[PDB]
Amino acid sequence: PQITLWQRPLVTIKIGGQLKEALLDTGADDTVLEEMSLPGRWKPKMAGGIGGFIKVRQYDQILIEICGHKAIGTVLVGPTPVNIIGRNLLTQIGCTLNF
Amino acid sequence: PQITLWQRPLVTIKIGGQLKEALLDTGADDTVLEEMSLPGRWKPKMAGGIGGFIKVRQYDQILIEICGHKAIGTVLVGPTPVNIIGRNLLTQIGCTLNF
Ligand SMILES: Cc1cccc(C)c1OCC(=O)N[C@@H](Cc1ccccc1)[C@@H](O)C[C@H](Cc1ccccc1)NC(=O)[C@H](C(C)C)N1CCCNC1=O
Repeated sequence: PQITLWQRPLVTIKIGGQLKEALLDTGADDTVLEEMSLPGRWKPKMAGGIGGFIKVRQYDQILIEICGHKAIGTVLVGPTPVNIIGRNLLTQIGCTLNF
Repeated sequence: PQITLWQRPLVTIKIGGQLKEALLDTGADDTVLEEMSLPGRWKPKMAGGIGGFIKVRQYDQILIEICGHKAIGTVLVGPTPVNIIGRNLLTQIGCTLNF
């Protein structure tokens, strides 16, 4: 689908058997999800946004189903205000900017 | 142009007679630019991303040329680590997401 940007580009993702709403975010290198129940081993990391840094849990090779399309990659989990889908997953679903 | 997301989507902007590189950011509501020389009256305002909030100077109706396309709108200037073009300008150059 083509998405215009008059609204926040919020899509429906399915991750860890759960349904969530996330923002397709071209300005993000990585995917960062709010505190949620995820299975597996992890490694502690920091993510540097606009106001500073947040301590997140890094999970590798996690499956997300973004708006009907499937991707497998790195997901960070931490105290972020919005669920962010970054470029590490957006490339896998073939997402492009167009103007 | 079509822009894929394997790299940061950086475009050349021209603002206030000057050339800068800015990130095309679907995950940003507003346009925020690194400390730079702009003419005009401003209003103090507060942008909050991941990790907290930054104090910015708000200018209304700044002309920006993004990758050859002209746009006029609100530009925030503050201690952002990256120049960010947000949806308030992205909508004006007919920028869409596609997958
Ligand atoms: C939401 C908003 C409203 C008004 C104005 C602005 C600029 C707004 O956006 C601010 C903002 O931080 N938006 C983020 C997503 C957002 C929306 C709403 C709330 C919080 C965040 C994201 O798109 C841009 C921002 C850019 C950046 C900052 C520092 C270093 C490098 C890049 N990118 C990042 O933080 C990403 C994260 C998300 C994985 N990131 C951080 C690790 C290094 N690389 C990287 O890519």
